[PDB]
Amino acid sequence: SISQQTVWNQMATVRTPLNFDSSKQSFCQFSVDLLGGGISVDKTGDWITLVQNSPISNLLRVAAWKKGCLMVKVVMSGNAAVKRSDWASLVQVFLTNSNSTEHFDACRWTKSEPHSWELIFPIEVCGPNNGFEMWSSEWANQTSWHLSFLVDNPKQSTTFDVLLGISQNFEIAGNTLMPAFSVPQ
Amino acid sequence: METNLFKLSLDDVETPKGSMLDLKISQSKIALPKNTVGGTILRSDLLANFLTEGNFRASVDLQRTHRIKGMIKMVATVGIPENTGIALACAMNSSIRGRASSDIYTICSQDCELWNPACTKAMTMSFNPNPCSDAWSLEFLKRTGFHCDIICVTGWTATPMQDVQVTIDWFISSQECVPRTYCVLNPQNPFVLNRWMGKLTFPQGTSRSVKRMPLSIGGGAGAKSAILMNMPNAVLSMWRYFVGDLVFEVSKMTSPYIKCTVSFFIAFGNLADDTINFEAFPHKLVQFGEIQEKVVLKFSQEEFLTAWSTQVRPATTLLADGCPYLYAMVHDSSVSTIPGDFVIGVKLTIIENMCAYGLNPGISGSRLLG
Amino acid sequence: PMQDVQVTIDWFISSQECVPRTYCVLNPQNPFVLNRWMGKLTFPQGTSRSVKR
RNA sequence: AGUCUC
RNA sequence: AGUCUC
RNA sequence: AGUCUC
Repeated sequence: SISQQTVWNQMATVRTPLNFDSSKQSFCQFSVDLLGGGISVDKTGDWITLVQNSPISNLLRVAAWKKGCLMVKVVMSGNAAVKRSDWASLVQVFLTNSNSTEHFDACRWTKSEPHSWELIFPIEVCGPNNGFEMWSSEWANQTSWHLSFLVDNPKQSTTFDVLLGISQNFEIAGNTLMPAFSVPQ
Repeated sequence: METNLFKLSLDDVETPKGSMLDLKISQSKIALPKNTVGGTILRSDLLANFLTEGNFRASVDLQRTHRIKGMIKMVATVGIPENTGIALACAMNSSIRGRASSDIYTICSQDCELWNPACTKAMTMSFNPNPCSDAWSLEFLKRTGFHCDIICVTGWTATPMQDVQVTIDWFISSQECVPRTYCVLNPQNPFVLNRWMGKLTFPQGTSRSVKRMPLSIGGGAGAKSAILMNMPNAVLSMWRYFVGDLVFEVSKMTSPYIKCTVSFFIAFGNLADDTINFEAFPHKLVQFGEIQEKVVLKFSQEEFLTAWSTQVRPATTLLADGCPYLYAMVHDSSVSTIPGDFVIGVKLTIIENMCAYGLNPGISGSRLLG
Repeated sequence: PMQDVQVTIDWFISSQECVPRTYCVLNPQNPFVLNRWMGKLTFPQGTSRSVKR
């Protein structure tokens, strides 16, 4: 039973748009598809997003059928230049199994700590195959797990890192053919 | 006088059963041009589309039965003379997203067979399209995206007179489906890896042509500013260090007319190509018979003193690499009366009695395969 | 071939004894020895089916 | 392992 | 016879 | 069948 303490894997890093224009609207939104590996963003500005090709990130994108628990950790690193007394920002986090607006939320959080905060919670994959689930498959109208954010005042709550930890019971089967993963720099 | 409709056996939920003729569901004819080159995709489509060509005896059963328990069995057929050769691969994968890679490395991890028609003129393969369980169905195959790629791994050694055609007969097998799942932090024994190690080419002549294949196989296969990746290789990359009895499957992908004795052994990256006593290390000599195309090498874990890194920084040099390598070199010479290099393909099949330590944070990128 | 060829036939009196083989026209034996040539089939190189009847 | 072969 | 029904 | 092969 392979295991080691304190070793998560980086999954994504979303940087709020630098040219966000407060005057148009005050918040902006992005969503991370935890099991499919994609990041979605606003047309609110030029987002700087990135999905790291870490071991867990590569595994999930290529594992056809999944089942079991995963651990999620979100770390918001904000604008250190704002004085603590002028902090006027908050971010709403949502866990939904689909991006469709017709699906209710599995969970919901709202974080507003100044400069930085972290959020850790587990998610579990349950599917119809044999408890296995295929990412957004049309088969039994399967689904995924999306983590959506509504950042209010993107100039203070600027950065988000999403890390994932695999559990002892995570189990997969089958392979999904994917195009080459692009290596940065 | 009145028949009782209810008593009729019209709702029989049983799986298809019978002889091969009775269980034949489809037939595909794949075209193989005389000028095919290797890397060439002969046909890449949804499996459901291959299983749906032609109205054979069990064709409407395939379409009208909700659960099929037999595996899918295919019988590929095509013969070519001994003075030529080509290596074909028929690969099966659970799903596909976008313009996925068709490289032999990416496609051969689930259920895939590589054969050389100059040696094997009829090839059979059976598989379970649903690894999580013991049954499948045509709807499941369609809505799930189960994929099939038939590619040419190595082109013709000598081109045929005319164009060729490979015929594949598809059947529902009598053997039942069995699941194959991977518990990431708890590998089974043996661990089924199915990682392509590379395509080795040894040009005709007296040259040694030393080949070095790193055993730090985590992180996928390198590509141009990208990495290729398949599921089993992805799970092995989760661990930090590993060891095990390694089993390689070596295939002759070239014509039976190009002879060569290859020598395999384990050694470190820093040895010069001209090291005289490479063969003082435990080694194995491989020669193929005319019609023989597959050989299985098994490297015991006593060839390894310690577990090694699952992943090494891609730019690491041969001098600074501290992980073992699988070497391959020419023992005598690569000779023939027709032009062409002697080419073999190496695939790390399973790892037995494996032992892994720690979790891997990950290293960015990976080295290119052969 | 490069040159002309020659087939050599050696003839011997066998140790196996002769046995008759006659046909009673309106009373065939089983099996009935027919030895009928059905044809010489040619399948030219290519992907063609070349159905023969 | 599985597949294959026998 | 058969077919059918049971 | 036979012939052949073993």
